[PDB]
Amino acid sequence: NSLALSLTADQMVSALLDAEPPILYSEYDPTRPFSEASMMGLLTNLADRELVHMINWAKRVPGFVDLTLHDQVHLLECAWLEILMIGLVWRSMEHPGKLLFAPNLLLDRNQGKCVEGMVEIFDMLLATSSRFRMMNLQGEEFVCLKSIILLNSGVYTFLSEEKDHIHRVLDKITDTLIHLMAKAGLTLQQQHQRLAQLLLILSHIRHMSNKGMEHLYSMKCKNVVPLSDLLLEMLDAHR
Amino acid sequence: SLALSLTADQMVSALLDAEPPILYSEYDPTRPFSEASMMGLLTNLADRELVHMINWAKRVPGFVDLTLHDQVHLLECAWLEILMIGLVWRSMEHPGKLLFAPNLLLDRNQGKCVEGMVEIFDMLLATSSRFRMMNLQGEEFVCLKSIILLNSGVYTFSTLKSLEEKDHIHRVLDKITDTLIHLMAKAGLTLQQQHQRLAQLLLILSHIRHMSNKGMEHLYSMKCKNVVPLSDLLLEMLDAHR
Amino acid sequence: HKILHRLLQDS
Amino acid sequence: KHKILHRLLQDS
Ligand SMILES: Oc1ccc(-c2ccsc2-c2ccc(O)cc2F)c(F)c1
Ligand SMILES: Oc1ccc(-c2ccsc2-c2ccc(O)cc2F)c(F)c1
Repeated sequence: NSLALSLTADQMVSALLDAEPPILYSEYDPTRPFSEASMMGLLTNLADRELVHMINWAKRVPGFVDLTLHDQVHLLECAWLEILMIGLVWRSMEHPGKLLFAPNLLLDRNQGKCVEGMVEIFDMLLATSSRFRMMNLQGEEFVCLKSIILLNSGVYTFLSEEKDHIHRVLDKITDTLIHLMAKAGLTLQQQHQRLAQLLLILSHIRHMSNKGMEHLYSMKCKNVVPLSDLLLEMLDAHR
Repeated sequence: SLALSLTADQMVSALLDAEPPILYSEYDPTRPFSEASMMGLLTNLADRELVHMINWAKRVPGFVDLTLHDQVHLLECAWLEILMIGLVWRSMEHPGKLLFAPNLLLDRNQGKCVEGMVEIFDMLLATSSRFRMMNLQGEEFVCLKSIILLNSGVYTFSTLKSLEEKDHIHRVLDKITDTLIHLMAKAGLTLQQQHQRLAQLLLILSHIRHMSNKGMEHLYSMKCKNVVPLSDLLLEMLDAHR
Repeated sequence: HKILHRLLQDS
Repeated sequence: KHKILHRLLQDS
């Protein structure tokens, strides 16, 4: 039996909030004109450090610890870029037209031009951020959506009881989301409508990850920007 | 607009009545199939399905109210997703097999006839297996398929008039959500079960997008590899994603 | 212009 | 197989 299923909705919210990773900083070199190699270096360095904190946060997601090691590996291998992106989108909400990669690394779509094929991913990220802004996405909802991505993105790729537990945890997070919306005063119809709107954005986040993964793969055999072994192994699992 | 004035039952009826037919393949069981013939059978089938899909989309409530350019954009981004959820749906009663056509029923071993096609086959079989475990209903399938058409390109579009076009799409999307909830309450589910099944159904669209992304890349690698000729319409849809 | 464009507007 | 991710999850 899993302890995560015994949690109430409030206890689930507080566990997810308490597990939030910290906001990291980028290099403080203020050389303003970015080159392709310099910008991708900053983002690669930042992303590799965020990955380490993502693993600590995953182990703190209710139900994640009750899975085997290989299932945890599979779920994170499949979702790591999605999870990075929804975090980037979230902390970019209060900065319309910009992406807050770090408090000291705030970029617009013009700066995406420094890297080939990056402006398309920026525009999608900016579009998701604006969509989160227009819905007044709340932090309690954000931590639910991010956990859903972790458990859901890889659960259909368990090829050859464990998946039954993940879906039971996913149902818990759903109950937690509805509980958050009823607590915010939304009617029954507004509740399921908002539930649907939030979950449909995950399909777009998945789309963005797939485009981002191809962009990272092409940078690998460009060999211009060196990639950490951890990123190479996360990247390698998508082929 | 008529889409916002439809009841839940009227929404389901309009969607069911618009269903496209199940098309046959030119599959010759005597013939041996190489890579180039299977992908020719699949490409031929997909190209004829695209024609029905286009005329199916016109009968989706709210789709006609969009501008012609918006209709093009939505179908261009969602077409493979719609083909795949349709294929997954009609394959529910055939575990371990994908029913591309009533006469073309393939397993993963035959999927190995094309390089890299195996991974996409397994993901489709898993999705069909998930629909079977969930006992997905025809009324829910047509809802999800219309959600894909309206949702997959909405983020990828500016003015006060173009905002009212995205606003209308989200109004239709909410109408379909009300329709799904109407279906689940009619089946005897409680409020907790209704929201749980709604989440379970919409989270599958994430995996369908993933399959479409992967399948799109495999079609691109085919167009260069140059061995299997694509139809003119399929090449225009393929160029829309790049 | 596009094939999809023509079929969509085709009546 | 050897994976850095194996070590990070065990030392979390
Ligand atoms: O915390 C984050 C760091 C980087 C990104 C991001 C966005 C587009 S590519 C990209 C990226 C990811 C991994 C990486 O190694 C390099 C990158 F540019 C993000 F979405 C979140
Ligand atoms: O009605 C359908 C026909 C083909 C597919 C399918 C599945 C994997 S590739 C693939 C495909 C699509 C277009 C095409 O031209 C060739 C293909 F192999 C489908 F999902 C639905």
